[PDB]
Amino acid sequence: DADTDTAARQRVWRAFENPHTSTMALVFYYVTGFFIAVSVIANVVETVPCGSSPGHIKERYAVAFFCLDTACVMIFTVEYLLRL
Amino acid sequence: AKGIAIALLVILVICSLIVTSVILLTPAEDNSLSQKKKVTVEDLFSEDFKI
Repeated sequence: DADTDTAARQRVWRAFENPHTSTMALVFYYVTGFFIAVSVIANVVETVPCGSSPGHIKERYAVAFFCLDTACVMIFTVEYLLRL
Repeated sequence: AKGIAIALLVILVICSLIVTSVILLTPAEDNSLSQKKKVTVEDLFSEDFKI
């Protein structure tokens, strides 16, 4: 009956940890979830032979995926840093 | 809600375009050299093959 009640720079924290309060918190929440999803999809489609295997030694092996994780990782850091 | 979805669309198109630029700039080589030229009848009868 009396667990919690909804009650500055720290204020967005309540918005941040309750993303269904403000538009900016909700959009950041959804987009970082999308980033987690796209990073794991990048990993799995890296593992497939068509992407990162010598399927055609004669000729593809994209090293562009080596960027996709890093950016995503850095993105995640900021919200962690936000929680710092 | 749906305006927040528009905000998602804007942020995702920005990030997608910037990472597309990143993956366009990173492959500095983006090129390779294939096999050389084989020998045909014209090559035998080409002036270059004259002894």
